[PDB]
Formats: sequence, structure tokens, C-alpha cells
Amino acid sequence: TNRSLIVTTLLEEPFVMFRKSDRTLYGNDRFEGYCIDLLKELAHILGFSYEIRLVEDGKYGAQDDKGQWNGMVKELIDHKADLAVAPLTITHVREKAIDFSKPFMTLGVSILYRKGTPIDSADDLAKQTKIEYGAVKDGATMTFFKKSKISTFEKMWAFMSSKPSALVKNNEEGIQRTLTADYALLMESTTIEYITQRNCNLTQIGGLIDSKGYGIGTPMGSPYRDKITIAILQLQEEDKLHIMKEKWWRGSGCP
Ligand SMILES: COC(=O)CC[C@H](C[C@H](N)C(=O)O)C(=O)O
Ligand SMILES: [Cl-]
Ligand SMILES: [K+]
Ligand SMILES: [K+]
Repeated sequence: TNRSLIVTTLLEEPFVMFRKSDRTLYGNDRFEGYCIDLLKELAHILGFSYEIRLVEDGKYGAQDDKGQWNGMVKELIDHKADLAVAPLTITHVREKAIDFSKPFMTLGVSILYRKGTPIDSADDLAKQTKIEYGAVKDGATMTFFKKSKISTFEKMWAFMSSKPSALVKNNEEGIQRTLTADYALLMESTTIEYITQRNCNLTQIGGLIDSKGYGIGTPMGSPYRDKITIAILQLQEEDKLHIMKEKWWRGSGCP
């Protein structure tokens, strides 16, 4: 098979971003970031070409009450894309719809909040309402709380899903909310690490709530899944993914 693979993705710093230039850019040249470096490395190793496209609805992917998916997950289900290359969380619920490569990065859910009120955990959030909290709508973190059998997280989901402001359109909007309101954002730990190094009034609250990985998504039965997995595992063993992360995360710290 010689054709270029269609890659669906989402803007999400520092994984996928619009490259800065004075020229009007087009095609793959528009994009840079951790996930673009990973895609280039896989493309080199495995000898394939690709065309990157932004998912129209700007969502990662979750199910509605009818069971229908949206976001990048839906793109893969409909075979509108060959690969989803993004910080896409590997979950068993999504495995009902799509396949994933093995993880290229591990992480956990944690809390992003303004330094100030010394809350120390999700339990501190769960037992009150003065500090509002939420997550990105139709993402893995939202779904984690929605499906949780943990009593504290159930309480949190009950509040989140009743407060129409709590679930934000995207990470950026969630971060802005933490900066402008008494609001704590439930979000993934490596992104929190990135944010708190650049926004010194924000901090991570508590440790990791859980453990998971980001993987490259594919339609079920993709002929590319297995070779992508092998290449990712190799890059991981040779510490190439650690170096790639250091590349995109490094910068000046905070006082
Ligand atoms: C790292 O990307 C983000 O922070 C976007 C929001 C994420 C999306 C998540 N990685 C997903 O795959 O649905 C979340 O549900 O917390
Ligand atoms: Cl929506
Ligand atoms: K080709
Ligand atoms: K430009």
C-alpha cells in the first residue's frame, strides 16, 4: 500500500500547534509539536507519507446517550482518517469503537488550580461547591468521572454534570477559566506540568488520580496499528520519547 495516510488531529499545546511563520503556510508544514515529531519519526521508520487534517468538531471523542461517538474517535470509526495522532487517551470504553497503538506517553488525571486556597485533593473539591470544578467536554477525563464507581468521583460527576459551566469546550478554555474564576480543572498530568511551568500563578493539586497512556488511534483492524506499535516500543526503549518530551516541555521555571 503506497497511498498517504490521513491523519486526524486537534490543536493542543505542546503536542500539536500551528507553526509560526511570516508566510501563509499550507499542508503538513502548518503543524509542529511533540505529536508531529512523533509522526515524522514513525513515518521515517516505517516509510509512509501522510496528510494531516484537523478534526472538524474539535473534540477528542465520547458517547452520547444514543451511544453515538463524536470527535477524533468518530473520524476513525467512519474511516475518515487512518490514524489519530494527538494526546489521545487509551481507554477500554473507546476500545469498543477503535484500536490504539501501545502508549507513547504515560500520565494520570490531576487538578489544575490557582495558588491560593490550600485544597490538597479531589476530596477537598468533592465535599464543597464554592470552588467550582470540571473537565473538558467529551474527553477521557469527563468520561472517567461519568463512569466511575468511586464514591468521591461519583459525587464530583453529579456536580459537574449539573453545572452547565463546569464542562469546557477545550483545554485552553479550561485554563482560562482557572485564571479568571474560582475554578479547578480536572486534566491530565503531563499537560499540567507544561502549564504550571509557564503560568506561575497556577499549580497542580494533589497527585495523580489514576494512571493511563496516550496512544495513536486507528480504526479497528488497521493494517498500520501493529507496525506503529513496534516502532513506538523501540523509540521508548531507546529513550527517544523521553528526549522528545524534554524538547517540547523544557523552558524557564517559576519562582
Ligand atoms: C492533553 O490533552 C488535553 O488536556 C485535552 C483534554 C483531555 C483529552 C483526553 N486526552 C482524551 O483523549 O480525551 C482530557 O480529557 O483531559
Ligand atoms: Cl458540544
Ligand atoms: K507514499
Ligand atoms: K503565518
